[PDB]
Amino acid sequence: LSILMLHDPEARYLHKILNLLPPEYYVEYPLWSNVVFALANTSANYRPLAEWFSQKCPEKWNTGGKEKLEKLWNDASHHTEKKITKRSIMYWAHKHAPQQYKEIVEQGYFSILAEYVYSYNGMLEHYMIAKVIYAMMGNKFVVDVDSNGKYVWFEFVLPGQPMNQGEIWKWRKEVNPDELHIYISENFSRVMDRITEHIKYHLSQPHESNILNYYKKLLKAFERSKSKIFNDSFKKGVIRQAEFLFRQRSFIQTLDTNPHLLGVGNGVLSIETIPAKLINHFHEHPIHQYTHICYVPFNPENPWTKLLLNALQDIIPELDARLWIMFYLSTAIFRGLKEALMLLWLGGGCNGKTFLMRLVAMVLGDHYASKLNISLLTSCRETAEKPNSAFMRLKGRGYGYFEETNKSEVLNTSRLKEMVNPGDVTARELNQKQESFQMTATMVAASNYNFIIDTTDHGTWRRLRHYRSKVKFCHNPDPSNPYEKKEDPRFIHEYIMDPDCQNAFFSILVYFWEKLQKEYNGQIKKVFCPTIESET
Amino acid sequence: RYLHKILNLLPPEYYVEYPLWSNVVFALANTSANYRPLAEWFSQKCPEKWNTGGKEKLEKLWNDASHHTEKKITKRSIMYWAHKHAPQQYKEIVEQGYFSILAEYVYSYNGMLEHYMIAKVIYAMMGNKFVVDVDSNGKYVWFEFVLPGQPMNQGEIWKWRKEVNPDELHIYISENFSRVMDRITEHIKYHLSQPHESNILNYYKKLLKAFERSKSKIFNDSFKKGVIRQAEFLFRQRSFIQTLDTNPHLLGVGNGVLSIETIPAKLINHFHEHPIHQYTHICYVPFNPENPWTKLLLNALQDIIPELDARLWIMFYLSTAIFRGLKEALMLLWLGGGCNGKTFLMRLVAMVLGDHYASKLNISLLTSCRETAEKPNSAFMRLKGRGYGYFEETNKSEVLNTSRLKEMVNPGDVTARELNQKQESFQMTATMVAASNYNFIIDTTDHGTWRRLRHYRSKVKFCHNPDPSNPYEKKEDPRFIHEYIMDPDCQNAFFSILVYFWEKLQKEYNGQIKKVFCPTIESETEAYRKSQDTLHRFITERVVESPSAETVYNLSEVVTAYAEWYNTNINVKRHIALELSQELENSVLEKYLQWSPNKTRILKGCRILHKFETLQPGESYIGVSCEPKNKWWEWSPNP
Amino acid sequence: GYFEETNKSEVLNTSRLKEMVNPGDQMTATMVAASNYNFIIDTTDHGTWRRLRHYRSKVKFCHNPDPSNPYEKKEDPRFIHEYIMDPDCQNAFFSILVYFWEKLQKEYNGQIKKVFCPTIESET
Amino acid sequence: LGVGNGVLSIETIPAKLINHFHEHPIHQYTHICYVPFNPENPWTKLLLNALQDIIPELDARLWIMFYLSTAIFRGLKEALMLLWLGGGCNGKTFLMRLVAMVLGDHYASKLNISLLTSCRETAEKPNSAFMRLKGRGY
DNA sequence: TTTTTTT
Ligand SMILES: Nc1ncnc2c1ncn2[C@@H]1O[C@H](COP(=O)(O)OP(=O)(O)NP(=O)(O)O)[C@@H](O)[C@H]1O
Ligand SMILES: Nc1ncnc2c1ncn2[C@@H]1O[C@H](COP(=O)(O)OP(=O)(O)NP(=O)(O)O)[C@@H](O)[C@H]1O
Ligand SMILES: Nc1ncnc2c1ncn2[C@@H]1O[C@H](COP(=O)(O)OP(=O)(O)NP(=O)(O)O)[C@@H](O)[C@H]1O
Repeated sequence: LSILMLHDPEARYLHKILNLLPPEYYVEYPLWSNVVFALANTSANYRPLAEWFSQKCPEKWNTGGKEKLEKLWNDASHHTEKKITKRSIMYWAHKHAPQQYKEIVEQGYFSILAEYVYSYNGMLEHYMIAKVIYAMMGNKFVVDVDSNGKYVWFEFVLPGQPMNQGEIWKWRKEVNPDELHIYISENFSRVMDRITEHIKYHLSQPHESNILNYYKKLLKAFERSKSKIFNDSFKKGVIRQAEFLFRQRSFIQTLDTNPHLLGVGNGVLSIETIPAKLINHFHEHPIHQYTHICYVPFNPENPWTKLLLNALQDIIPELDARLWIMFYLSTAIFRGLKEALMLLWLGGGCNGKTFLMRLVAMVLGDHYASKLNISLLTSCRETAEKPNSAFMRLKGRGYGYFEETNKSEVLNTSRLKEMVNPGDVTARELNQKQESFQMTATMVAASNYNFIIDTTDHGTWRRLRHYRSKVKFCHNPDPSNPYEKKEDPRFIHEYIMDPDCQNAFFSILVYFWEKLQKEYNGQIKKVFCPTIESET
Repeated sequence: RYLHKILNLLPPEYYVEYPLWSNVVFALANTSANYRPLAEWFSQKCPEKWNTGGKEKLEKLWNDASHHTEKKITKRSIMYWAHKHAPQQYKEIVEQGYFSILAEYVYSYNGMLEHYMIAKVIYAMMGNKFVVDVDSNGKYVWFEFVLPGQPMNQGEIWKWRKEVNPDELHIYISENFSRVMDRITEHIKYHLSQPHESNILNYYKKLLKAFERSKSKIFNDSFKKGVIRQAEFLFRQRSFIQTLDTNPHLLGVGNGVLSIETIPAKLINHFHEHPIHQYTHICYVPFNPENPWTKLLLNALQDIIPELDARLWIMFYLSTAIFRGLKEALMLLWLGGGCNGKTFLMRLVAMVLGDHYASKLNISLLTSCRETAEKPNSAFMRLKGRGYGYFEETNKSEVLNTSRLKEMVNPGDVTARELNQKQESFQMTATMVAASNYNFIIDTTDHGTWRRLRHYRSKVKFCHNPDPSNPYEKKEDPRFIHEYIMDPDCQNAFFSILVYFWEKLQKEYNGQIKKVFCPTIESETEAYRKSQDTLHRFITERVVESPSAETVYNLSEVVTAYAEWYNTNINVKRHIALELSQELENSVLEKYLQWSPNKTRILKGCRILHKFETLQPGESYIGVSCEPKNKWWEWSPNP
Repeated sequence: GYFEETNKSEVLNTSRLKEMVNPGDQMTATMVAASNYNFIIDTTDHGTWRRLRHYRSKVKFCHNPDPSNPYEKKEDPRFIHEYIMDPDCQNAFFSILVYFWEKLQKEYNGQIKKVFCPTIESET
Repeated sequence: LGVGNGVLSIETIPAKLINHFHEHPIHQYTHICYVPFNPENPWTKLLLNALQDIIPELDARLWIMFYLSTAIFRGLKEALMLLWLGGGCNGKTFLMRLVAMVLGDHYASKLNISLLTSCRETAEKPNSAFMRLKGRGY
């Protein structure tokens, strides 16, 4: 719901005061409505009644009594003879607990800035306004140091924002805090103006003995320092000093490490419990990478879902083989340690390869899936200090597919054991240090003739699976042959590029993952398919 | 004088106990490199037993302490002891100590403050928590000692962490330092409140105006950058990065520093002066067999290795992976058909040791590829400061070279570079374990090579579905690799097991794995060395004692026959005619090998088969043709 | 400079023997190469063979059985393990090296070809 | 030619030693100082006797000395190459090294026989040693 | 640190 909106820190400021109010307003009608009326007089933008619902009980005084208070708020928002100021709310907060009121208000943004202004005679520096900016904007930005030793910014993206598609409810990477710079020359300028008005009020007080000359000196110095907010070097120094306040020590190493959370085009998909849920609100899970596909729950009545299921029935005629292949491809959405399995798909001519495997790759995106070259499997390995950037193309992804065969390639079994087992793999990123990571990828290879397995040990044959396509796609020359069917080029030209088709296929994959988690205990060896076993 | 006050807050008990007295004496010797504050501390603690006499004996004891204990105790230990014994008194004195320095600078420079002044004050009040040193690239690097209440990464407690920038020190300047700066302002106001006299308040007014002008520089970014740049010369310790992780008896762990200097191993979870930077994520708990994870792991260890003596040997061998010092030149080959839990053990040891202390080494470094040592070669930098290396790759029955097996096994010195690094030299300190699926073929018969090689055969299979009544085949577990090796509690239990076995090795024997008696291992190694002698097999197979035979066999004929025999029976490979001649010369052939009138080695009679069968019937051929009772972890200390 | 690592009976090029022994362009290193099997010298040049000296050791250090042959003795491994890393042993050996340098400078005029040793000449 | 005591000018006979201010741009040099030829110098007499010993016949000695004297000139010269052959301990490897040493690193260089014997390649490969005789006369 | 060029 975002009861304390990150774009408005005055909501948090007022929620602290509403917590500070006595608990006599809790579970009662009359004075609760009086404070609601006063708060709507001060600011009628659905914020303070939401803070009332958050801090205190929303409707414990009367269940279903929300609409009466909404109508009272509407009557307050319309022209109202009485107009209660916020000073009544400060008076009630001071009446309930003076020391707690004082302790609450020292941590506010305005009090920090005013304390700096009064204690340093209107001279404002980088750390002071960096501290105020962190106080009022600290939940939306974060800083961390990467492997190269540079401070990197991250911003949480909210629905109303000039946002790149699919970035909502996630942390996006920033080389510079673009939003913070504008905020300093805009939102911060507004609060600076409030401090100017406060100084003018204290100037309007009587002269007393000598305080009025000090007040005019303070006003002159603060008016001199107020222009520094729009200066480029000052803003750069403020942002440089703010990197030590916005710093979170273990943010980058935690950034994409939960394999049960998947960034999607409308939020974060959580597959921790069945059924999978869509987090499209504020949360504390660090999520940076995503896929462009939006998650809609699986519904077979969707025309795209129906078309895709009919296509799946077309590609694999055997029911058990179709169920096994769907269960295997559903595990591509998981980026954790999975079972040591590998599927080899063999097809003669125009078959379902490059439509199905490419569909899985396009619904998972570049961060979660990749296309790999067959030189990683067939050619002999390179000396490990050479920076193999193709081997780094499966670091944090749960899906990989090979697609090229020259003429009955012979695959290196050492690379097969290295890239399939649930262990650690060491490799060097280009122009970077040699490092070890974890194998979390579901791997599929499509061939045209065959693969030669030189060895006959139990190690390479307990992790190898084989399937041969029984359907030939020849539209023009489609005979009575049952395994022969007429093709549509749209499946390779338009349907694989269509976002609705991709959304439907992603829903199918999530449904099959949940089916595997429900019927079995997520273990794919228990999937009893005689066709795949006999072909192997 | 400040340190004299710190010594004055020390209790009289520090002269009651002799070792604590000597520790403080050595600490003061590291402070002053003389005996003047040492003599002041002698007079403060005890002016009355030895009195003036024995002062030369006190200098002798100072010289003896300065050449002892190998660990530099310095100011920070005394400051910590003063905090522990007199915390409130410790809070004061220092509170005014830097306040006075700052006051001296303010009064002697008329309130105009610069980078070096506040850098000196900041060093006076944070010198025990930060350090600066120059690395190999010529850059000044900061290190911060991590305290328990801190925004701290996991496992970093009670250690030195590397900081690109002293972020904490920057905040300290705009926060803690600003507070002491205020105290100065309150002091100036007191002087101004004091009567003007002649123009003293005029001075206070001028000094005040200048100080309030310069007080706002503490929050300026360029000023703080200049202060931090000036503090790099004050926080600098000249031998820090070189000494950073060099004690092999100290190991960084997730709850502090584990010390295996003295049995039993101790967890330092308080202040210390040991330089420790690297660590493992595993927290150390003392060994307890009643723990369910520990009991499960010990059951797996008993089930994997059925004989007790070999189980004790491999456990004593793998316990030495926690030591990063000089160990015996050893290499263990574990051979099995991929159906045993040998592979479960190596990944477990690597995971409880971490990436700083263990690494995975490909078999390419032993089989074919040569060491460059002129390119970057980041792969050979993966055993620089680690105590464990395991080979977990076998393509198809790899043949390992003798040169690499003599290069990286013996405790010598090796030289390599890395990215942005020069050709630096380091020491081999890693316990090495190689997994074999098919076979390892030792092409030599060298006495020095075979003294460092150990072999043990896997005897237990594991299968998923069928699980027959075979005594040597049991059922596998889906979790043992997928869940039980990711679990932190299982890793903690296994690390406790490793520390217990290291302590057992140090107790029953003098840390030498040669003195450990395992007759099974000796019998297997002798059998493997007999099976790896291809020359003996060739002589037994193709050379038969032909009585009254006039067949003339010069070494060249034997060399050619053996070369065909080796290439045909063993892997095809090139041979040295001369070296082969010497090899066949040193064998039973000597009995039937004699010089010729032309001085040429010849084999009298002894017709060679030259083919299958075709052997001489006459004169036959030439080639001669416990139990664990209750707990297995502990055993006979003196079998 | 020293060569120690012998895999299997290394043959050695006469070119590099000519290049890296001669005082060409600057070589200032005393060079020792050790082997366990053989060095294959493929030449018969007089200029190459005069810069080569050969010595064959006559002592084998036996640990376990220790027979009573005068040319084999009982050894301790500490000489490789502990005694080479001790700073006091290193100081003593450096003192020995300096003493023998002074002895060479005194008894001869710093020329090692003037040192008379029939064993080395006979073995070479 | 830059020399250790100034500039040697061989534009006219006799060669002159510029040891004062001049407008000739000269950066590289050799460490050898130039003294005029004097056969009564003991080192010069020793070297002339060594040259008489190494090459016995007079005409070949004069020819080889004339050919080696053109190493101090850094311009276009005749297309010639001398092949000096011998059995054993000869005067070779001392005379050629002497010419290289008196000319220095800028004005002379040592080339390996791999430049001549074999392994001419496609010029994608750099061959790593052909600019070792960029601007030197020997 | 790569390109290279190791070959
Ligand atoms: N279920 C389907 N129904 C109808 N047409 C299909 C179906 N699946 C694929 N096609 C078409 O079949 C054609 C073959 O393309 P493609 O799938 O790339 O062949 P391929 O076997 O994967 N690769 P290749 O064998 O080298 O040509 C494409 O034009 C697709 O549009
Ligand atoms: N002590 C044990 N008792 C029973 N099963 C075990 C034990 N240790 C390991 N296993 C099982 O045996 C297998 C060992 O893991 P694995 O990664 O296959 O190494 P591996 O035996 O060498 N197989 P491979 O790498 O192909 O040679 C897993 O399935 C474990 O569940
Ligand atoms: N003029 C000379 N008078 C006497 N000795 C000389 C003279 N010139 C050279 N030598 C010596 O003769 C030896 C020949 O060595 P060197 O100058 O290398 O000729 P070389 O042909 O290269 N010998 P080699 O390397 O076997 O082919 C050296 O010891 C020289 O010092």
